[PDB]
Amino acid sequence: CPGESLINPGFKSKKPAGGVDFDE
Amino acid sequence: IHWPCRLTIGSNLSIRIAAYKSILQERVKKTWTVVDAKTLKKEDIQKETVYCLNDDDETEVLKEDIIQGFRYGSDIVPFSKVDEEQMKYKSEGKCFSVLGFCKSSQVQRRFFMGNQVLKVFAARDDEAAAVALSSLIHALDDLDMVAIVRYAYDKRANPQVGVAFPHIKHNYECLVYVQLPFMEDLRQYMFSSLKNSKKYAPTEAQLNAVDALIDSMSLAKKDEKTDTLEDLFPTTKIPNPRFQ
Amino acid sequence: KRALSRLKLKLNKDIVISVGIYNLVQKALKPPPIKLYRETNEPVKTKTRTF
Amino acid sequence: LLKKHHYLRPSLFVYPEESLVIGSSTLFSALLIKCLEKEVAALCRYTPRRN
Amino acid sequence: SNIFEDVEFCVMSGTDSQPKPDLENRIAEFGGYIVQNPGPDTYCVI
DNA sequence: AGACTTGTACTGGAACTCACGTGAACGAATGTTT
DNA sequence: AAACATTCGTTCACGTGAGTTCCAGTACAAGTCTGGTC
Repeated sequence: CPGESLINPGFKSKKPAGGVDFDE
Repeated sequence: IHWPCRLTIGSNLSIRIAAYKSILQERVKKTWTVVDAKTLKKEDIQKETVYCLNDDDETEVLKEDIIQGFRYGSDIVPFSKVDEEQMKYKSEGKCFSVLGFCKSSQVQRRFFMGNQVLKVFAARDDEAAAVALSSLIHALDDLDMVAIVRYAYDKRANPQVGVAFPHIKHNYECLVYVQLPFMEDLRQYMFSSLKNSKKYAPTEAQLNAVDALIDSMSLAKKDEKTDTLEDLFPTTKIPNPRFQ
Repeated sequence: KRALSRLKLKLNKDIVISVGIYNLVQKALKPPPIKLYRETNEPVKTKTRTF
Repeated sequence: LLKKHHYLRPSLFVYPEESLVIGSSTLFSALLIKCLEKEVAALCRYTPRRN
Repeated sequence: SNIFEDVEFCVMSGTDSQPKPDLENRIAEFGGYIVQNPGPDTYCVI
C-alpha cells in the first residue's frame, strides 16, 4: 500500500518533523 | 497556587501572566497507613528493599554497589546517574512562548494529552497586562485561531508543546491551555471500514429503530422552541461517588 | 495494535454488544532503567519484604 | 453541550469486536450512522476493571 | 603473581595492540579486582 | 513393533497500561532578629 | 521598622504492584512411514 514504511511493515511512514515554517 | 510567567512573542514582546489549574483529576488528600495487626501502631512496622545477585550462592550487594543501565537491543549499556546528569537535556525553565498561530480547525480535540487544563489570566494588579492579553484574546477569537506554545513548569520539568485558545465570557476572558502530542505519542493503527462492509450494512428498518431509540433517550430539552437548550442530566454537577 | 480491554456495551439489561477499547495517543516514556552490578556488570534481582 | 475546556483525561477509541458477540457490528454501525445524522453523543457510565 | 593485591581497576579503553579484554586478562593475571565501572572504592580508571 | 510429523489444547511469562506511593523542590506568609 | 530564615501546601518526576492480551513451550493423540517373518 502507498505510504507503507520500508523499515517496519504494517505501519504508516511518518513524515519528518518539520517544526514551524511560516507561510508566505 | 498561581503560577507567574511571561507570554513571549519573539524577544521584544512580553505580557505578564498568571496561570491556574482549572480541571484535574482529584485524589484523596490522605492515604491508608499500614499498621501492626495487634499493636495498631505505625511505629511497629518497617519496609525495606534488598538486592541480591542472580548467582546460586545468592550474594548480597549493597545499595552503593548498583549502577543503572539501559537496554540497547540484545545487550545492556551501563549508564551511571552522574553521567546521565552530565549528558541530560538541559533547558531554561519557566517558559510560556508562542511558537506560532494556527487555525482552530487544525487542532483537533482527540489529540489533547496531559492530565490538566490551565487557565491563563493577566497578572494581578496590572492594567497594561490585562489590556495586552485582552487584545490577543480578541484577535484570536476574531480570526478563529489558536496559539501553539511551549510550556515548562520549572527547570527540571520536561518541556511541552500545547495549544492556548481564547475563552471569552461576559464576566471574564482568559486563555485556556491544553497539552498537545509529540510525534512519539501518536499511534498508527488501521481499522476496517464500516460503510463499505457488505456483511454489516444495516437495513432500513434497523435504521428506523435506532432513530426511534435515539429520539426516545434524549437527555436535553428545548425551552418551548424559544431561546436555547436545557440539560436534563448534568454530570458536571454530580459529586464523585468514590469519596461519598 | 493491541486492545486495552474488551468490554460489553449494554443498551439495556438484555441488549449487549461487544466492543474493544484502543488508545490512539499514548505518552512516550524513557525505557525503564535496570540495576546492574558495578563489578561484574550483570543484572541484580531485587526483592522487598516487611517485618 | 460538550465543552472543549472540560478536558480531564486522554480520549480512547471504541470499535466493535465481533469475536465475542455475533451481530454487534450491525448495531454499532447503525448507532454510528444515526448519531452522525442527529449530531449526538452517547453518554455512558464506564468501569474499565473490576473494583 | 601477587604484585597487585585487593585493588579495584576499572578499564574502559584499550589500545589497538592491547584490546580491552586482553588488558583485563593481563591485569587479572596479577591478582587485581576487575570492576567494569568505577566508583567510590575504585582506585584508578584506565 | 518403532520413530517422526501434524493438530489441538493448556499454562506461564513478556509486554503494556493504570493506580498509588514516595522523594525532592518552591513561592508566599509568618516569625524572628537587628 | 525592615531584612532574612523557616514552614506549609502544592507540584512534578520516578518507581512498584495488579489487571489484561499475546505468544512460546509443553503435553498428548492421531497420522504416516518403515522393518521382520511366516
